Amino acid sequence: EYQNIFSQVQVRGPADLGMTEDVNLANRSGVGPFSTLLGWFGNAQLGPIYLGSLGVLSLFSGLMWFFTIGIWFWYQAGWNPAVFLRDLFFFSLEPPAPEYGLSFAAPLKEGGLWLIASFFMFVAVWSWWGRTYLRAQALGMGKHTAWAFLSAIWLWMVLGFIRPILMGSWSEAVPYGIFSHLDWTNNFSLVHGNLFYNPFHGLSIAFLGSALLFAMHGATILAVSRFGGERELEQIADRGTAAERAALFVRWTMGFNATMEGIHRWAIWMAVLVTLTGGIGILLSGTVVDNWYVWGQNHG
Amino acid sequence: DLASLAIYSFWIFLAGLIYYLQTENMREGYPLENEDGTPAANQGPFPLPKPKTFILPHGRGTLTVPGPESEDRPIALARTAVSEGFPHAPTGDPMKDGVGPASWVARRDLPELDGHGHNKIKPMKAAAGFHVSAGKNPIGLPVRGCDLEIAGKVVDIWVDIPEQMARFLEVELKDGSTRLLPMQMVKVQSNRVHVNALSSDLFAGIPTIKSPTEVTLLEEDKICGYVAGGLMYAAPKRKS
Amino acid sequence: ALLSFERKYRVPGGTLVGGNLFDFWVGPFYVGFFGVATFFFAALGIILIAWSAVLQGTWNPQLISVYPPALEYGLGGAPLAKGGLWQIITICATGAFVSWALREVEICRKLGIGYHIPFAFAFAILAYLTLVLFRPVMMGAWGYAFPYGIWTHLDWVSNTGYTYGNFHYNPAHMIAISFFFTNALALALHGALVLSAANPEKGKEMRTPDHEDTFFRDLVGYSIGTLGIHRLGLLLSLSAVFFSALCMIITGTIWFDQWVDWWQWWVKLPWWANIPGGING
Ligand code: BCL
Ligand code: BCL
Ligand code: BCL
Ligand SMILES: CC[C@H]1c2cc3[nH]c4c(c3C)C(=O)[C@H](C(=O)OC)c4c3nc(cc4[nH]c(cc(n2)[C@@H]1C)c(C(C)=O)c4C)[C@@H](C)[C@@H]3CCC(=O)OC/C=C(\C)CCC[C@H](C)CCC[C@H](C)CCCC(C)C
Ligand SMILES: COC(C)(C)C/C=C/C(C)=C/C=C/C(C)=C/C=C/C(C)=C/C=C\C=C(C)\C=C\C=C(/C)CC/C=C(\C)CCC=C(C)C
Ligand SMILES: CCCCCCCCCCCC[N+](C)(C)[O-]
Ligand SMILES: CCCCCCCCCCCC[N+](C)(C)[O-]
Ligand SMILES: CCCCCCCCCCCC[N+](C)(C)[O-]
Ligand SMILES: [Cl-]
Ligand SMILES: [Fe+3]
Repeated sequence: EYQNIFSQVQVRGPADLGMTEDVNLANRSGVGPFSTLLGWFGNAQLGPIYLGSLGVLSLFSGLMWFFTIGIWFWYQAGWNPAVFLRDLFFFSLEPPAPEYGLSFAAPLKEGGLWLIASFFMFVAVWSWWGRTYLRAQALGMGKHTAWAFLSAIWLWMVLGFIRPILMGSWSEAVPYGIFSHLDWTNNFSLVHGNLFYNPFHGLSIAFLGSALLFAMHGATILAVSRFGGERELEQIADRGTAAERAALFVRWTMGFNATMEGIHRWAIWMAVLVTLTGGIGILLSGTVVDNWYVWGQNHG
Repeated sequence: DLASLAIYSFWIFLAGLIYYLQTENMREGYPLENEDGTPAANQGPFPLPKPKTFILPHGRGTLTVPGPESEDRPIALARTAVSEGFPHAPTGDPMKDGVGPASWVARRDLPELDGHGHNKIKPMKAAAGFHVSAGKNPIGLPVRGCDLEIAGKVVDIWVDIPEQMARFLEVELKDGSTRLLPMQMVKVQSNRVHVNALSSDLFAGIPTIKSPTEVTLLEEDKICGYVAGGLMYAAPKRKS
Repeated sequence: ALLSFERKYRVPGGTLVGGNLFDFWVGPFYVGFFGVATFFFAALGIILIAWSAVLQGTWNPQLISVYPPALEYGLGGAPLAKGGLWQIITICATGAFVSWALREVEICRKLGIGYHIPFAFAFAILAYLTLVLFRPVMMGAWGYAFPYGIWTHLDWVSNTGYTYGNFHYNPAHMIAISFFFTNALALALHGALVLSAANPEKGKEMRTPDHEDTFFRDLVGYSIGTLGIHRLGLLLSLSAVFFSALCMIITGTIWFDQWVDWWQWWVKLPWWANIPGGING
């Protein structure tokens, strides 16, 4: 038997500059190299990427965010490399003190730097979001990626922006650090009385769901690649034996049915619902509900 | 309070969503049938959805689903019991007949095309610029059956051009004809290709294609289905 | 009833055990020998779960809980009311799960397809057995296993997690977390990409995989492919669960102090353990 987890032989032809449609071809790189390494798992072609006004704005803005943080990490290190590498996970750029509430008056050394790095992240992410809608629109494709992406943006916006403003201070926001953002998470749950009693946390867990769905789905398309089932779009337009036997495993095992297109509707919604529910759970935490244990005792 | 409102509102949205999701996975294979092909009494709890229509690229028509459903081919089976729920025995050669693990679907007898309207799969001899870039080149290698007997040799690789992957092995049989073997169903080894699913005598049985440079969606199913079916039906001739 | 294309697939054979004896369907469900086993172990388990709920005094499903033996019993058996039922249910639960996976292997053989799905499933059977069998046995007692109850299994997670400080610091937990988060990213993208080609701008003809691969490339400079994305999803989720069982097998067995302190190995490395400044010193 052969399992199809790694390719057996690799073929290569001329680099693929891609479909044109309404794209502005003046914004595509040279094809990068070819990774024979990657070629065993997937495609071996790096590039071309598309970079235009929004792409630079995003990329530039996102490096600015990244550096503002890392600068601070050198200030904390005393500009010593040995220290920098030692305490890397321990450094942290924290939001303004509670005193400064929602103003932008905080000293650079006390969360003025946080506010700068936040602003840059705010530009970079929202730029990148508009990038995903426009890359699809130029190819005539539906904007399912931009809308699904909007779900993760939702949680991030609640965590660092929407809930801080609803609470009345930037200090409620997530810091920029490896171990420090971990402790904010533990802390948050303690203050609101065990997030385990937040019913939106619990659903967001159930959807995180996606491990099961993508385990099953990936397992299946591999199990039916002997009939070229990985070719899902033309199996949608003209059902073949791959789609028929993949429906029947589902149906014979546990009783309900999945179409080739249908299971991707299952897939996009399983995933988007993680962060969609989770954002609601955080948004309500501290704004409406002070103690989730106490809340679960009355349901009101 | 306001959080309790949020959570009932959600569970309602979710119920509507499950219903939506559920009816979307009914666009194929429904309405349910009885074993004799007539429409089953109990069709399940949800109704069929309003038909959506795909527009196939390249002027290849459309597809409205759900649509009328026929197998568009003869099924050589017969009941083994007098009540629903039991297996259906092949009345002929199940691989020759195309039932069971050897089933094929009557797809369009057309090749899948790439986004530029060209055949998606071409023999590498006729796909310019393509070559084996890593791994063992199977061309030249002899092909071996599950009875440990030589059935032919690889004379070409059939390649997906837009996705740049191997899809088939053009195996030259002993009479001079070729067949395609799914790439997913062979083991390329250092001195041979090995096919566990077919014994050597069933290689000439593999369905053949019409145009030597192109393979249609039908021919693809008939070949992949045949090769897969041997896993069950060629078992009387196999060791390990 | 039958799916309109389904009759041609319901041929005899492929069974692992028992030949044509249990080779049949009940409605849409395939039975097999292992269908029967599953239903056996399930029926048994449910019976004992309902029994346990009698000795406990409550029929409310939000309070039924089956608890492992006290730590005092170590690894021996315990009285049904004071730990025996968890011991039996756990045997049945395992029965039902392993029969479920074997039953899927039979379904795979009839259909002529790969065994990727029961293989993937077994990684989840693995995690469960880590929590209820491998970790307890290695720790010397079944009391270290989680209880079968809806909210009481969540109290186990808090108390087990918090025995080691903030569990976040478990290095294997960290990796496991990552694969879980990335799997979801990966799923959201695949789901969106297929559907955005199948359902393009209104009135436009169906996109092709070519459009799919162009989109990813335009967006991030690299596209993993249509086979690759399925290889990647199977791989992300299996690793996620793999490092989960790994983060729990080491906890309480080889590492039993607070997880935050495990990280001192890095800070105390001799070439910098003593440079002043930073956070440490
Ligand atoms: C995985 C690491 C931890 C753990 C930590 C958590 C945390 C933390 C949470 C849950 C949550 C849940 N867990 Mg738990 N849980 C574990 C092990 C298990 C096992 C098991 C190994 O046998 C089971 C059956 C469950 C079951 C459940 C559900 C009560 C709930 C939703 C799960 C879900 O959506 O998954 C994804 C699966 C699907 C979407 C497929 C559908 C699955 C259905 C719903 C299973 C229902 C089980 C039924 C109630 C059990 C009895 C059935 C018997 C026939 C009697 N947990 C271990 C101990 N679990 C969440 C919750 O809301 O709890 C109140 C939650 O927040
Ligand atoms: C001790 C800690 C507490 C606790 C406190 C919290 C808190 C606090 C939160 C969670 C949240 C989550 N918790 Mg909890 N949680 C606990 C116990 C658990 C357990 C468990 C014990 O088994 C589990 C499985 C979970 C599981 C989860 C997830 C379901 C959920 C996060 C969804 C997600 O994908 O976020 C990750 C995804 C994002 C953050 C979105 C990111 C989107 C942006 C745009 C990405 C930008 C990237 C940026 C540009 C960088 C660029 C990088 C390079 C370009 C590559 N919790 C205990 C009780 N948990 C969250 C939630 O939703 O709660 C309801 C949350 O806020
Ligand atoms: C106070 C709580 C602690 C904590 C304490 C723990 C503890 C303690 C554990 C974890 C474990 C996990 N935690 Mg942690 N963790 C915390 C914070 C987090 C956060 C977060 C955002 O902060 C996240 C995302 C996670 C994430 C995770 C995962 C890495 C892992 C859970 C998945 C798993 O094991 O699946 C594995 C899945 C299974 C075991 C389920 C198998 C299902 C079986 C096979 C089939 C069941 C069928 C069912 C009965 C059928 C019924 C349905 C129908 C009736 C037919 N942790 C905080 C700091 N975490 C767990 C782990 O790794 O377990 C090994 C674990 O034990
Ligand atoms: C390994 C990656 C992920 C994965 C994959 C996966 N799951 C799978 C499969 C695969 C590949 C299947 O093919 C199989 C399936 O059929 O899916 C539809 C399955 C499946 N995963 C399931 C559940 C499940 N998977 C989970 C997780 C995961 N599944 C991983 C995250 C979880 C989580 C996250 O906790 C759950 C709850 C089922 C839907 C199904 C297996 C059904 C099954 O085994 O049925 C036989 C058993 C019964 C019908 C009931 C037996 C009852 C017991 C005897 C009594 C109950 C004992 C139990 C311990 C009580 C515990 C209750 C409390 C904890 C609340
Ligand atoms: C030597 O190396 C150099 C210095 C060269 C570069 C290295 C840099 C380093 C070491 C970088 C390290 C970065 C790290 C560790 C980053 C970690 C980030 C984490 C863990 C982030 C987690 C969560 C963040 C959240 C939730 C942020 C949300 C933010 C927003 C929603 C933005 C909202 C915007 C605000 C509040 C301000 C907007 C202002 C206006 C006026 C609109
Ligand atoms: C995973 C991200 C990869 C990005 C790929 C971008 C590579 C483009 C390289 C520029 C090519 C120009 N030149 C002259 C070197 O050929
Ligand atoms: C994130 C993707 C990383 C891909 C890692 C590359 C895996 C190489 C596997 C090689 C095995 C193939 N081989 C040589 C045995 O035939
Ligand atoms: C898109 C499919 C939805 C599948 C639903 C999964 C149900 C899990 C139930 C989680 C229980 C939530 N709650 C409030 C009781 O904690
Ligand atoms: Cl693994
Ligand atoms: Fe898919």
